[PDB]
Amino acid sequence: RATNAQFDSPEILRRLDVRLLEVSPGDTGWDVFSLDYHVDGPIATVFTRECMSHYLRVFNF
Amino acid sequence: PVLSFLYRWIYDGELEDTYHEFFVASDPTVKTDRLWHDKYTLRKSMIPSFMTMDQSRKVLLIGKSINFLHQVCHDQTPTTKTDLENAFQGKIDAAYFETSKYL
Amino acid sequence: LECSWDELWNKVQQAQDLDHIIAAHEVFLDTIISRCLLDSDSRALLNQLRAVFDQIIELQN
Amino acid sequence: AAAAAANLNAVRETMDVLLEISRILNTGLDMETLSICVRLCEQGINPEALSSVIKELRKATEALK
Amino acid sequence: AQQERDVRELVRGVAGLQDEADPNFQLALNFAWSNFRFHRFLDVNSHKIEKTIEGIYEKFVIHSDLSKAASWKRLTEEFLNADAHYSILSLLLCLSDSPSNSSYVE
Repeated sequence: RATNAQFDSPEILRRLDVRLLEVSPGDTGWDVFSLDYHVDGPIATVFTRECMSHYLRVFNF
Repeated sequence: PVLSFLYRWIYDGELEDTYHEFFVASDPTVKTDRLWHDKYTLRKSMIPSFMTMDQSRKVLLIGKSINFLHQVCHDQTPTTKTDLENAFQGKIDAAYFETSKYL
Repeated sequence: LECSWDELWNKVQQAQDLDHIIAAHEVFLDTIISRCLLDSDSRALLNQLRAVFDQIIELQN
Repeated sequence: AAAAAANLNAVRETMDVLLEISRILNTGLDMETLSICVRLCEQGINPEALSSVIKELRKATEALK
Repeated sequence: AQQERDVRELVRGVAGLQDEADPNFQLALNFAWSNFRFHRFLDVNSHKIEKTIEGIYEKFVIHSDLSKAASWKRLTEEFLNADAHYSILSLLLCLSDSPSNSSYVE
């Protein structure tokens, strides 16, 4: 709501969610924090599971 | 009967053969979104000699897409309109244009 | 992230068919990994880039 | 004889393998300590208690050094 | 009987106290048994351990460490064929952990 991202369609704003990774031993949250954007429907035929894992590798860098 | 197997697979989207005669072979139990990736295999043994491979590809490309429109898109408003005297390449490109653009 | 997006956008928008939208999208996804340093061949270039990313927070300490 | 020598090979393999799993994690164990821990959990012991035992034996070895 | 000797050997091995006539040995041993008997944890959940093993494999295939991924899968699949298993895995997992480093040792 603070940025201009709230001025969008409420669908795509709802679909983005914080993904927690699996919890590491002694570390900080800056090494384990990533967005997931989750997709459910006929759009998943284009955005398959292979796409979101490679997007998460991009967000990793 | 080969052309009658061809006339319902492409216009309405029906693959009914208990004995494996039509070259498209539905794999069942693909109720999930692997309808585009699985569930339709171009069996090469039941392609007749008067169809080349590219015609046998496009007939599967239309017949999956109308079934994709019914099963995943949930949009059931179809009725979607010498080898065999050179009308294969005529009607199939029209059915490819109408369905895939509507898809 | 940008000419790859420019490569993706014109190739997807012209197509009449859902199979060219899926196949050109993976090209956009695959060319990101190679132009970045996330590839299996450009990982050794990334491993040296880890040390400069180490030297930033090292200067911070 | 022979069946008493195959078991030593099959134990040495698994004890190399568990050390592999131990250092891909970066556990502080070595080859000597891991053979004690593996032996202990063969008989059936809560590893959540044994882990806390090691996690404070290594916490109390620092106050003495 | 063997359990008591195993805990003494554990104190000797981890803590580096090879003399049982050291008071520090007996203090470490008394602590070890008191921590053993302070039941405060849930029992090991085999399904959560399997999910963690699978996630370690996914982390290896994500980072393109293919030899380590194939190794990890082969070793965890071999070890999990003949309760106590998941106990060892959970033990090693929490024991220290937390570096993605070389470890071929193949």
